[PDB]
Amino acid sequence: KTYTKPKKIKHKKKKVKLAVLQFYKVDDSGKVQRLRKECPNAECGAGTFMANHFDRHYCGKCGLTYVYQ
Amino acid sequence: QIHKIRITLSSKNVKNLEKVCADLVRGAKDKRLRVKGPVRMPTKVLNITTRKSPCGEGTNTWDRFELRVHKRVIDLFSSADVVKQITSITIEPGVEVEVTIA
Amino acid sequence: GHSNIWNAHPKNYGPGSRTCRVCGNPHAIIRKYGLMCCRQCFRSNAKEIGFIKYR
Amino acid sequence: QISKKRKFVADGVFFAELNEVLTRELAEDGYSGVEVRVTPVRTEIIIRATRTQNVLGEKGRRIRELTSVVQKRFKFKENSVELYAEKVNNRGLCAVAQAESLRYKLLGGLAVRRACYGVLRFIMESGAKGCEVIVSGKLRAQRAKSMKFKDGYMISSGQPVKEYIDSAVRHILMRQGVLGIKVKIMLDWDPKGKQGPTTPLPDLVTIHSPK
Amino acid sequence: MIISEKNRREISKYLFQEGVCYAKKDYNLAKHPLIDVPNLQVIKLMQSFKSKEYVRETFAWMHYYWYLTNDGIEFLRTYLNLPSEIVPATL
RNA sequence: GGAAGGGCACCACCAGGAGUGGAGCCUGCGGCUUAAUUUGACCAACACGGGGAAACUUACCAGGUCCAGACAUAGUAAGGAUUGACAGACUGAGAGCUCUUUCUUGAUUCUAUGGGUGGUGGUGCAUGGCCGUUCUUAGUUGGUGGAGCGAUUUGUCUGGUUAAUUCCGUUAACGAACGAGACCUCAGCCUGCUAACUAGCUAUGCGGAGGUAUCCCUUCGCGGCCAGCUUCUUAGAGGGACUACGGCCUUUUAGGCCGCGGAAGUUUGAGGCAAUAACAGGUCUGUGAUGCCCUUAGAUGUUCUGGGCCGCACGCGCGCUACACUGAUGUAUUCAACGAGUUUAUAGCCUUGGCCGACAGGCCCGGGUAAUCUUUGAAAUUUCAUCGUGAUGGGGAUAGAUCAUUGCAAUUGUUGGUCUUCAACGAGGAAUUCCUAGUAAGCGCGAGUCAUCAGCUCGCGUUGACUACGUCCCUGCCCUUUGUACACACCG
Ligand SMILES: [K+]
Ligand SMILES: [K+]
Ligand SMILES: [K+]
Ligand SMILES: [K+]
Ligand SMILES: [K+]
Ligand SMILES: [K+]
Ligand SMILES: [K+]
Ligand SMILES: [K+]
Ligand SMILES: [K+]
Ligand SMILES: [K+]
Ligand SMILES: [Mg+2]
Ligand SMILES: [Mg+2]
Ligand SMILES: [Mg+2]
Ligand SMILES: [Mg+2]
Ligand SMILES: [Mg+2]
Ligand SMILES: [Mg+2]
Ligand SMILES: [Mg+2]
Ligand SMILES: [Mg+2]
Ligand SMILES: [Mg+2]
Ligand SMILES: [Mg+2]
Ligand SMILES: [Mg+2]
Ligand SMILES: [Mg+2]
Ligand SMILES: [Mg+2]
Ligand SMILES: [Mg+2]
Ligand SMILES: [Mg+2]
Ligand SMILES: [Mg+2]
Ligand SMILES: [Mg+2]
Ligand SMILES: [Mg+2]
Ligand SMILES: [Mg+2]
Ligand SMILES: [Mg+2]
Ligand SMILES: [Mg+2]
Ligand SMILES: [Mg+2]
Ligand SMILES: [Zn+2]
Ligand SMILES: [Zn+2]
Repeated sequence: KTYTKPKKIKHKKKKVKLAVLQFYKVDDSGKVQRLRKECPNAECGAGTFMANHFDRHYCGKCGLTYVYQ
Repeated sequence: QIHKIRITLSSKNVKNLEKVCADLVRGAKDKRLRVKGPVRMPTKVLNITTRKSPCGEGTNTWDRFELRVHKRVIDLFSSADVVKQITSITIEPGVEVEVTIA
Repeated sequence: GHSNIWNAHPKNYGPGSRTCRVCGNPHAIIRKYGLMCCRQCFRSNAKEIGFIKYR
Repeated sequence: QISKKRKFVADGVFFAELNEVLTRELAEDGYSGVEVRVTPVRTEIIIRATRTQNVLGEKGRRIRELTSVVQKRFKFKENSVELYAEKVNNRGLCAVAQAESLRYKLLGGLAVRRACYGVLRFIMESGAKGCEVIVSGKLRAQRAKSMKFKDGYMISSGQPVKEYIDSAVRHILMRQGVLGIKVKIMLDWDPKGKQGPTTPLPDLVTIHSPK
Repeated sequence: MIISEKNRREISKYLFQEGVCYAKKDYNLAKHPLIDVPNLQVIKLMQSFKSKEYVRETFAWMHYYWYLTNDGIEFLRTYLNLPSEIVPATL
């Protein structure tokens, strides 16, 4: 068979060396500060962060989105 | 303590059905009970006509398949316990017994 | 495929909603009396089912 | 709560499906047939086989597994359908058993002629009035052919065929294709009816000896 | 094939507890009649077991019948962490 | 065998009926066209593949997804192999299909090598099974004997007879085994048997109507499980026909013609089943039947969207509607059978009754898992009027407008209503099909397909004929004799 358009390539997740590492900040005294929000959904629970998009915050588990202006 | 017990017998084998009907009738008679029947309903003839060939070639020949169902009705004027005891007698395979009231 | 797309076409009726219970073919299905068997399979299994040829 | 027509058709379909499932499962174990008996709040399934030891397994493990799977597949209520295993009387008079034996012999590499002759002799010595074995397919060459072996009485037309003739057909998956084996055994009149039909042939007239 | 851990655990538990299992050849069936897991996942897990001989498979009239073997019983016991005393209901 | 003899067949004829072939249309095939218009089949293909395709079916075409690639080894990898996803763009598309933006999940996967799996993918000229045909005719083959050096032959036949290689007999054959027959199913008779509140009849009691209206007569409606019964209906067991009897012909046989009686005297009628040996006949597109070959992740796998299978200068096959008065239309009138029917969810299948509406249809009470309800269940036909020989009130092709139902979706009209338009067709050339009695033909009804569609197939009943009951002239079949330079067997 003959093909006109170039073959499509299936999506491959980009590799982040340490995505969790950048979600927390540790002070000298030992206090831990979270640089990203946590999803209020009960099912997601504590520890589940939401992406910091340039127009909103997105949760990867339940898909909840909060748009900020 | 007397009721009209309705007994419905269904089978594909006429001989077995008639033998079971006769056994039930004799059992009821031996107990001095009143027996009405057996009432033989019109025979149900399930008919299927299908083409013999598994393809479309050759003379179109057809197979006439029939499945005959025979039904009998027996009415007894007696009690549930006695009709149950009578129906407890051995029944050959292929005969379905149903006992109801009215 | 995507859940909303894969096998999403309704199949509530028509030849595509029924198949032979013996071989799974969707053609020449005998639905009379609930047999749900294609004609070839029914002709093969008629004796076992209880269908006799008298005429 | 279904009509009598649908009830009886469903009973027949269930019998056919159970027969096919049992044949597929117990092919090698030997499966003469199955019988289904319906009783109040209880159904009995009897498996007629030549090797009941294999069917039962060790301590009835295989038969218990078969009962459980049959119940689960056929929606039967728990502890309401139960399976028995039974020897087949005069296995030589059963075409299904003889057909399976011939299939085993052919799959074992035995010559077709020798296997068919042995089957014919066993059937005849088992008391059969007559018997016939047909083997069709690619034998010794790429061109298919038929081999017919026959000995004894045989009828082929009329009603008495349905009771005096017991026939079976089977397929053997050989290396180069499929071999079809047909076994046809003519029974003998049996007044008791256990080993043969309880009816004489239509054109058989017997005159009692005068005093 | 990708199967959730909970679904695999449920399938293995049911198989070990019952000793046998059937399944209609319906890939798109939402749920197995006897197991909450999808029919496709049940069928594919049973095929995986059969491939490595943990189960015996039979097909007839558009249905699968699976019977556990001794190796399958041992594997299920080890994987479910059940005591050696517990055995499938078939025995 | 355009050689002889004997016999047989409405897939042959004769004597005839209906016809087909001519017209419109439905449907299948070829051709053409097309992205595709998927494909098998050429007496024994062509309303056949149960093949009446909007989606599916679908195998074809233009595009988009997904793996439903087990298992083993190796690589990567918890400092994460890999899944899913909000928003924007992209896309036919609320397919994260893909890209941007980055969150979630955790060894279930990804990568490579082997090995699988699936395929309505090729091969029916590799096969199984099944079916059709040779072939609806009566034919076919051992054992032991006889003949021949042998292939072979007799049995299995001169003759008579039969539907029959069915019998009577003749006989180097005697005994046998298949086919035929017997057999089984349906229909035809039983005032005899058994039994019927899921079938009926009779009389009675009551009530309505009519007649002299009390009593009497006619006709309707309802109850009697302690009114009786089984003629009518149903279904089990049995009886019945065996050419039984009479007259003729025939070998003192097998048998044949006629005839009374009888329900039945063609094997009582119609079917089912059906031998040996074969076809390179059909089917791989019925099968988780199957060998080999091809493909197997940018798929010939699977799914989604749309289109096509229906495309129209043309030829052919099976059919439906007609050409009219033995008729069309509008009233009135009233006689079948084989069958089929639900998940009860507000309700699914058959639908009674009531209401709404011109129809198509809609709404509300309900019955039936059934001799319990639909089923109180057709048309042709009968009867009275209009029409008046005019392609006319025959014919209903084509087309416009519009309204309902099924379906997720009706456009290339799915189907069904109302009005309107009113084509060929005035009985059909050469050729050619089926048919001998409740048959042909006409008439309608049930089922299969079915969410909705029957001009088709399988059955059913209703009205109901003409002609013949003979032959080998044509087309073929069986046996014998005979010729052959044929054996791929005269399409030699
Ligand atoms: K014509
Ligand atoms: K045809
Ligand atoms: K074949
Ligand atoms: K001889
Ligand atoms: K193949
Ligand atoms: K099919
Ligand atoms: K002739
Ligand atoms: K002849
Ligand atoms: K000559
Ligand atoms: K010659
Ligand atoms: Mg015979
Ligand atoms: Mg016969
Ligand atoms: Mg003529
Ligand atoms: Mg014409
Ligand atoms: Mg075409
Ligand atoms: Mg012919
Ligand atoms: Mg259509
Ligand atoms: Mg499509
Ligand atoms: Mg399509
Ligand atoms: Mg495909
Ligand atoms: Mg062929
Ligand atoms: Mg000799
Ligand atoms: Mg000879
Ligand atoms: Mg009577
Ligand atoms: Mg061929
Ligand atoms: Mg077509
Ligand atoms: Mg036709
Ligand atoms: Mg009537
Ligand atoms: Mg006109
Ligand atoms: Mg008109
Ligand atoms: Mg002709
Ligand atoms: Mg059709
Ligand atoms: Zn969340
Ligand atoms: Zn089938």
